[PDB]
Amino acid sequence: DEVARTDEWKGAGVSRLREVWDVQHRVRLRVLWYVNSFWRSRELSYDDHEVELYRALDAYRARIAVEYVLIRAVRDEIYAVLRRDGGALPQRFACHVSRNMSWRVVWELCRHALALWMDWADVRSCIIKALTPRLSRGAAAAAQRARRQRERSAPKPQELLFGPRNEPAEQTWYADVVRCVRAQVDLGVEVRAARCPRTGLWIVRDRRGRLRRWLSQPEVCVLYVTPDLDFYWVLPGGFAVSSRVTLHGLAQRALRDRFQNFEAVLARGMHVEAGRQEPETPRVSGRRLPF
Amino acid sequence: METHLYSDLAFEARFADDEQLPLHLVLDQEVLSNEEAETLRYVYYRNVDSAGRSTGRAPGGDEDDAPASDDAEDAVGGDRAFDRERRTWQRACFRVLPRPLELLDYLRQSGLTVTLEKEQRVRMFYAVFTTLGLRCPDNRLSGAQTLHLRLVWPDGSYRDWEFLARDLLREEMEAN
Amino acid sequence: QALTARFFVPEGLVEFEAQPGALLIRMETGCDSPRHLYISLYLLGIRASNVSASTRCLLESVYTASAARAALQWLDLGPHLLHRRLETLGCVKTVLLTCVMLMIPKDMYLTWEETRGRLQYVYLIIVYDYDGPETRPGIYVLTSSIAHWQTLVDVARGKFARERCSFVNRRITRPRQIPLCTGVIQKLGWCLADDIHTSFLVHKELKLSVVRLDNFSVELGDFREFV
Amino acid sequence: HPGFALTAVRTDTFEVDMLLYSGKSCTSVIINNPIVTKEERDISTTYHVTQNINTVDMGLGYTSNTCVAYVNRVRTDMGVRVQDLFRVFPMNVYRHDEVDRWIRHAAGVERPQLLDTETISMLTFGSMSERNAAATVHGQKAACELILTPVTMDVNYFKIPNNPRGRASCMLAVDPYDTEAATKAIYDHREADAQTFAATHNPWASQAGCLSDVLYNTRHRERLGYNSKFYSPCAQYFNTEEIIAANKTLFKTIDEYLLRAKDCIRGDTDTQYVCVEGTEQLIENPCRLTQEALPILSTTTLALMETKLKGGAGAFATSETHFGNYVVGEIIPLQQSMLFNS
Amino acid sequence: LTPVTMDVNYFKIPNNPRGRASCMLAVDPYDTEAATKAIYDHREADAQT
Amino acid sequence: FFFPVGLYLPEDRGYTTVESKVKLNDTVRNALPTTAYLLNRDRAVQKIDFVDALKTLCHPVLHEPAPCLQTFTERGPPSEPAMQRLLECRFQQEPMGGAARRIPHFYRVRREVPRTVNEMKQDFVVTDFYKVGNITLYTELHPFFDFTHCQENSETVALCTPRIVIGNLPDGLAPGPFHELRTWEIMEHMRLRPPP
Amino acid sequence: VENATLARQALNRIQRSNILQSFKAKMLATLFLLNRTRDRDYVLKFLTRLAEAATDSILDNPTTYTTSSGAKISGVMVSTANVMQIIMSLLSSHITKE
Amino acid sequence: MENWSALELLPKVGIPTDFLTHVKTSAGEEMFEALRIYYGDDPERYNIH
Amino acid sequence: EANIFCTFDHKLSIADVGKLTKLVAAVVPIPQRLHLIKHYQLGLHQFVDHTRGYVRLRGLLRNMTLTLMRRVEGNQILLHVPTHGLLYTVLNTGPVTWEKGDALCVLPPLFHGPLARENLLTLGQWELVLPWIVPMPLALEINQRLLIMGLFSLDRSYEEVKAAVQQLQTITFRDATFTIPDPVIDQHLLIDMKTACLSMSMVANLASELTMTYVRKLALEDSSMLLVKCQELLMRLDRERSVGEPRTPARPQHVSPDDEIARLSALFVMLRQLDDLIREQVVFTVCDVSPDNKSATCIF
Amino acid sequence: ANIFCTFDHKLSIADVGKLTKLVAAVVPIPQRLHLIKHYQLGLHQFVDHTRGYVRLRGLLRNMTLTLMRRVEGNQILLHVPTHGLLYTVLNTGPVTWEKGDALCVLPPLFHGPLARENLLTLGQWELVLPWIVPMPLALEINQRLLIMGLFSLDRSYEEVKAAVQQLQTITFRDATFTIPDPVIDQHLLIDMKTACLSMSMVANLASELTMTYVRKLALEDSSMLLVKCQELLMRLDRERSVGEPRTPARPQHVSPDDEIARLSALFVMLRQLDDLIREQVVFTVCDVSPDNKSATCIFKG
Repeated sequence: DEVARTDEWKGAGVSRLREVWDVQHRVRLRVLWYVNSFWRSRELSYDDHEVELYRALDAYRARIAVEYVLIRAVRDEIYAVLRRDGGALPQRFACHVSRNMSWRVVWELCRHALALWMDWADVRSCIIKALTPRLSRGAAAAAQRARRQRERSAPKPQELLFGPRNEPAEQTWYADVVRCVRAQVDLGVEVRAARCPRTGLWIVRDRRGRLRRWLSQPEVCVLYVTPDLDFYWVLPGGFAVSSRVTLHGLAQRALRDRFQNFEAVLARGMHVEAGRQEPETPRVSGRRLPF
Repeated sequence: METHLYSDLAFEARFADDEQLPLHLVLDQEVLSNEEAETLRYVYYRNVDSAGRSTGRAPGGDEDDAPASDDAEDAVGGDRAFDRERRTWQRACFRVLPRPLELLDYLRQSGLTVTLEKEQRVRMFYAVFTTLGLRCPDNRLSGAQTLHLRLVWPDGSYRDWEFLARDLLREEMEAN
Repeated sequence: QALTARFFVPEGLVEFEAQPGALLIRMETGCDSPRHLYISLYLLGIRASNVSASTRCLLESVYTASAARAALQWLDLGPHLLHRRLETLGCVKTVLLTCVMLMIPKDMYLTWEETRGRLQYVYLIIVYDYDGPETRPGIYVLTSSIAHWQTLVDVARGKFARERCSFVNRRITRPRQIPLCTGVIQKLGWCLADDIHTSFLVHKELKLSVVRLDNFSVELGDFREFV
Repeated sequence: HPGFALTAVRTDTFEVDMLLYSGKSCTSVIINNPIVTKEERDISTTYHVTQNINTVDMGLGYTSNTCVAYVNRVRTDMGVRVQDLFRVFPMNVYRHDEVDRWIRHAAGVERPQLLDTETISMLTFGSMSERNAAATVHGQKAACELILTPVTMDVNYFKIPNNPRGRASCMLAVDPYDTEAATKAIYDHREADAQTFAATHNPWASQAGCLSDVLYNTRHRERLGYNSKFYSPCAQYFNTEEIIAANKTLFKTIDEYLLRAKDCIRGDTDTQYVCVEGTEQLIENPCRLTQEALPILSTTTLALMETKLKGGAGAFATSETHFGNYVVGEIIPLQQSMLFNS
Repeated sequence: LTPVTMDVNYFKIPNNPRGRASCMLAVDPYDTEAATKAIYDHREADAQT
Repeated sequence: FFFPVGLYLPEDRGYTTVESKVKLNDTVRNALPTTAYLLNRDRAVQKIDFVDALKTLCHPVLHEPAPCLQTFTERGPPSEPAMQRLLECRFQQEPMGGAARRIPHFYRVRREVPRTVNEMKQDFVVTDFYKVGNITLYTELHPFFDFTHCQENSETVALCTPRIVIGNLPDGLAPGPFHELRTWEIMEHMRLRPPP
Repeated sequence: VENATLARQALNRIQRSNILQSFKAKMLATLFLLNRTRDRDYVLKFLTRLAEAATDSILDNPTTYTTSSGAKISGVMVSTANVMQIIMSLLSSHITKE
Repeated sequence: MENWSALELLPKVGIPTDFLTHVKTSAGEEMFEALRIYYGDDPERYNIH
Repeated sequence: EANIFCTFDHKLSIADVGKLTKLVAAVVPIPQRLHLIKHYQLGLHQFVDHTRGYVRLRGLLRNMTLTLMRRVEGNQILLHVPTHGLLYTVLNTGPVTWEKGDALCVLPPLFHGPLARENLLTLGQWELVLPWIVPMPLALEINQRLLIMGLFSLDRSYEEVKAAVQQLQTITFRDATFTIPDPVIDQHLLIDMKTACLSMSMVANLASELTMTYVRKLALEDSSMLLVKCQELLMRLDRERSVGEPRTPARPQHVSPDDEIARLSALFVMLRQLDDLIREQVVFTVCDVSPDNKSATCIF
Repeated sequence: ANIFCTFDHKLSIADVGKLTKLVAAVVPIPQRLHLIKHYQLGLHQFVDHTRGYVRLRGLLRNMTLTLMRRVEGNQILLHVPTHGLLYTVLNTGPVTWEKGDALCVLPPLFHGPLARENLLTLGQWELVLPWIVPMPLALEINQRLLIMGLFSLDRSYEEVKAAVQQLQTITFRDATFTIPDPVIDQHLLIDMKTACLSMSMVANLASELTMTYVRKLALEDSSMLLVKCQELLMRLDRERSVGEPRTPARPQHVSPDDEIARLSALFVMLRQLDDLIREQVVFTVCDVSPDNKSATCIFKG
């Protein structure tokens, strides 16, 4: 009568149990070493040469460094475009101004604000949450759809008389808010954006619908980034450094595996039909019975 | 505990295919929140060579090393990069014990023979059990490989921890 | 309305059997000259492992007879082969007896609800344990408000996970021993929620803890096996 | 003494004889000859005879009134035995298992009992987990409390009949079919509630999101696992959505009051179990229409109860106060009347 | 008698001098076990006080 | 029927109408309300305490602010825009070792701090705390958990926290001399009412 | 007699509880009412409550035990001579020799 | 939705009315159902289909 | 006991009793099997919930009791539970044809496609939804199709399962097209997949060694059209298993008649255990069908 | 509920006398008409050379059965049974009965016997009656003929001939039969062929699909049962691939249209077996006549 593997696996037990760490020393978790694993019987060999670990460290350095050098690319993009225009930035955002007010101090506050933003960048920032939906498949599909959509010819009166009708209302931007008097920056700002009917300037609002009012505060500064990866940098008064974010100096696969929006597999609790109303999550309870 | 037996059996089953040795892990309050643990959907893992960036892509480099050209239409390599990234991740078995316990005592409540060199009484508030598999390419394994770990929740967010495989095998592999 | 069945029963099984609430079951014996015997379910009690050893001692001390001896032999031949031999006939009306086509022991009776459902079907459940020496056949009689057969099998799997893993352990450990099924569901009828009375029983100057079922309508069910 | 005061509340039943008055020929009744339906059993046959009845009200206003006039037996016990909250939430346990075991050993309840599926609750109608006690001499009982502040000024709030939540929730005052103004009347604390001219009397009971809003709102009880078969005295007060749905015009309010606002309780068991399809009885509830509870005789010291009971008739209507001790008096002499007719 | 028990509500009212209720009318008919655990089981309170 | 147990009367408005009828001992076991007495179906006294009340008072659901926090975020922020000057509250992660030296750099600026909600609750005296003149009544939801709104990443997010001890209860919900009477109660329980 | 409680009906715990409550209340309240009071109409309504509390007989011959002037006897009550003299001096307007 | 043309057109038996409250209060607070409270004189009763 | 009286809190007009009087001999579900019942638990309206699970409605409906609608008379319904065995008549509104010979099952109704959403009874918010009466092959077909939907779709992104179920949800049965509304996964559906996997593992285990190679033998012997399709399927499964050549079989050593009897009887037991997931027991056996396919006489 | 069944053909009074001995026995009719021609009575409309037994079982599964009641001068009074009611059925089956047996109805195996149905026939019509066999004998004889069908392909060797010679001879209480071999002229009948090929291919697709599907469900919450399922399949793989070439390279990636076709094919090929998997009981006996010529049986179904 052959002993089933669960019995002598149960009576085998564990040799040893120890903790390990991540690279950045943020996570401690414990490994388990059963004596009855076939890894014990596989007698596999092991070696750790120093240039191999050095290559591992350089690869990990690049994998960390991707978003930080993207931030540096954004910063010297700002520097190049302020050197480009000569330093006289125009207004893109709808808010009134006062002539009898010294703009030298808000210019100095803008310099200090971009400095403090460079000190306090993050892997979770405005531009990362901006370009994370760009990595999706539907981003490419809707890019093709918009490139055929806006670049569509003027219609003849025949489809005006008999053809079916045609339909881009407001934008979903992200923002960094750097507050110099309290030395606190902001990384994740979700903001709705629109255009005024009377003038082409922008109007920003809360995702609930509340008007965003920080532009009146002179000590603060803001950075806006769009879903099509444009770039604004607004000091108070609505005047905006305007450019695009450069990423050609970064590899495709490093940005693609370092962070990417995730498409889900089907598990318990979700519909087989796509886009149906989701029921309640499984939510295993430490408060109720397991049942 | 129950995924450990099944994952050991399954990695023994598929060992001819991928040559991945199993790795049973437990995690506690020191890594994730209880709210993150009570509704954690699943966990992903990917073994990355010190020089090879994946095991799902081609071994001798890949065509995704050409840089992203800031293009509107295909953003980053199109969807081919996306389902290559869906191929480069793998799912692991997974259980959550939300009520607190002590794995010495708790593994004594289950029928195992807890045979440790010293009884360091370690206590945790919620024990999540999983088992990954790190890929020795041939029978030989390198210490400079790293192993990544995604934790995915039903909202779609994820947490990313990685660590190089020598740190798991400092005193374990030199013991053999 | 009642379907009559008259029976010639020998005197080697009339212990614990003069009461009306008795169920005779035609089991195929190993001996071929009667070809079958009308055993009582209380004799299925003493063989069972789920019952108490005190009631087993009572059943030993009340059934020192050669008929119950040989019946225990012929049911002790086939390991778990009882469902291929056991075949019911209905409850005794009055004892040489008459039968229709209700008392029950306290230990083998069980429920998985709070027995507050008004209509309650009754079922017989055998289970085959294999973590014993060869086979522990546990008999069970179950009253429950559920009516559909398959969800009863699903809640039985939810309640008998030990029997299922013991079954597959027997399958993976003994390859030359091929077991058929973990057990059998079969209904017998239904009662209301009120007639279930946990009471006493005295028979052959012997004591017993019984549960009586008064308004038991009888309906014969098939031996629907289940894993 | 811990840092709060518990305000308990209970629904106590009374068997009463109410009289009724009608004018001459208020309702014309339309009857027919009885019809027999035959059924055949094995030995007998059952004939179900049936007479139809139509009733036509021949009145514009109310041609018939009624009045509860006499009480003769009190079916409850007027007791202070606390509602077993573990029997109504049989699934919620503490996270650490040993402190939960120590808590159950510290209390009287013993085990977390598993609830049923949808199929078992579909077939079997009731749970009734708590069983009938040995001696039921006093009768059925209930008492459930609210953890409120010890600052709560009693003289405004406990001597007169009030809503026990801290805010007046009688929908006669609010305009009918106005759910927004009703929610602003019972939940908003930028305005004063109409009974007492303050924002509230207890923030742990009034506004949505308190302990009472998550404990006794049966809409909010659906979020966690609860037993519906027990009765809550607080259920007629913190059931916000049914109160908003009750906001109609006053004639329709009277209609739903004398048609649907009558509770049903099983009278056999000592625990107040919520009856269902109860045509055997119906417990009419004026306190639901008032959305207000009744002050009962309570005291602080045994000596002050002694000088209340020793004193003459009419003492229970008074309400005196010592330095730190106090007596609230019942507003109607129900103890006086119910003991004096005996 | 224990010298601690309350007189103010136990001795003013007509009660059983034994301490528990024991009236045997609040019990079910022909239920001897419920009767004796009403009498002598101090794990449950009497129906009187 | 409904009735209070443990309800605390004030001391500044202390009075007694019945002093010829009754007189009690000066010990606070009779001068602090902790139990109550009711009447049965028959006219007989009965005692209600916390000891019978622990069958309810120790349930887990009384310590679950997660549905309370859920419906608080469904209530969300206060709607009136001029009443948003109270919610300013920062929970960020800072290097402690450099800041332990660098605390003069915090006072280098010349801008004041906004007052938190819990500081905005302590100033109310005992009787007007229930009036509409209070503003932070919408924060007070549970005796065991403080609730507030804080600006994290320029988002007004609700946050609850357990009041760890009973001293974290606000002054309008438990005044100062109430705690001193609690101390006299605990000294009389320990039999130290003449202190050394 | 205050509630329809014939022996064929079953009782629950609430029933017997309120029955025992009224048992104790009316055992204490009226033990020696001839020493509680000497009120005329109070013992009159007490004696009526005592009289109608008894149920009827099965067979009753209506010809038998009728008085003069067509009045019919419902029952018969009896005390000793002391209580009888007290009632005779007390309720004499409702007593008739016939 | 009742035929109010059938009420206004058909001959009607007269009564001494008695509403308890005022009749417009009873209409505005729905003691009954389907309350046709047209003011003036609506000639919509005239056309017959 | 048998005749079950229901009521209505609301009055019925002439239109309501008119559309009720064409519902005679329609089967309605009752959850309680009690006498003095109420109309809100009548039907499936208290149990219907979109985005909750079709399999939940299926399990509760096969757990529910069934009764027949006869003789309304104004605020009365007179439900009568059909006795087991005796011939009754039925009247279905489910747009599916019937047959004088087949059997029936009772399923939660699907949307046909015209999307009428009016089953000729509505009281305020409350509506009446009738369970579809479906002939037996369509019933086991929709059962097995939702089982394949639950079994296949685990650990897959939405596009591949969408491409599967746009052609899997559609069923054309006797010139009528049906689609399943709510295929969402369930814990109960997970225990069905559990019983499914254990049963197919057991029939993988104790099957005979000759039956594991029998289709190879019939492939080498005979070529038929269904045999060509079977060889296509089996060789594609073999090349998905192994790129090597599948060897020819020789004389089988372990030939034993009692061995085949025992292992194939246990195999038949396990196939019964697997089929009872999808094989629903019957509810109606047709004696006659009306020519307009509205009513029928069924023996149960 | 009575049926009339007339004969177009001339019948003798001696034909009535040899007909009236089958006084209370089951006949199948395909569907219930009130008056039916006798050419639909009995299985003679279905039995032929090239259909086989399993066709007769499958069309008997839905053929409505009817007891015979009376014989008249030209017509036959049939009586359809009802559920739960007792009736009298004569044992024309080849196996004796005992009290408490469970009876099923299966098609006869002695087609054109030495009895020739005791010579009850007509011009191009022999009246054929289905056997009423007890349920355990019914299920085991179904299994016996099926494993006869498996060995019908490999009839080259002689030990398989001795094994099927054991298979023909059946054993029962005073009953022995020589079961007819479904293979004739060195070829199988088509129904046994498709039944056995479908059964074997269900076993094959199970053995090659259970690993990936227990993995697909075992990525969810796990139990001991799926662990031992995987261990059992590991036992099968470790006793199975001892001679097969190593590295077969089964992939974890497989296109969806393969596996949905695999699952639906497995389900339809098991779906066409449930005529022979389930043995739908039709009768049980409450009293047996002496010499077992008849029995008072209660109808099921």
